Amino acid sequence: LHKEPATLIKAIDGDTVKLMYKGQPMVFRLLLVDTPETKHPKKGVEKYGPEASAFTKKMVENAKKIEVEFDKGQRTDKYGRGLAYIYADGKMVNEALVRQGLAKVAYVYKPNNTHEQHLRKSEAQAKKEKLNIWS
Repeated sequence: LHKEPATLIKAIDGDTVKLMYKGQPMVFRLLLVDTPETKHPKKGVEKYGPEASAFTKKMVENAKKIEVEFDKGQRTDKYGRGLAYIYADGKMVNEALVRQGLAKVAYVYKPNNTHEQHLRKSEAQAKKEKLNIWS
């Protein structure tokens, strides 16, 4: 896998950010994580939804460099969103959310599962520290 440059357009939610990638605006879904959401009616603004959402936003908005990293499998989901690991100055946003107790590791679909073990290891530590979702 390799990293490629992207430019922030808009953070949309804890798990979704809109970026300029190869000169086209695109919506990106963070691979392998489930954050509580502020969107979609049903549950509405699920608890820790505003917080997961503010974390992703500050993280990408304050970065000097954003990079995207596609995994080995499909690069788009059925809604046309890019499926990627997103990095802000070197730091993986997907892991940071999980490390902070602001996301769980989602259900996994090979072969888009390269950082799966790393993420589960961060999730295990957040649960052991009983942070946010895990308190």
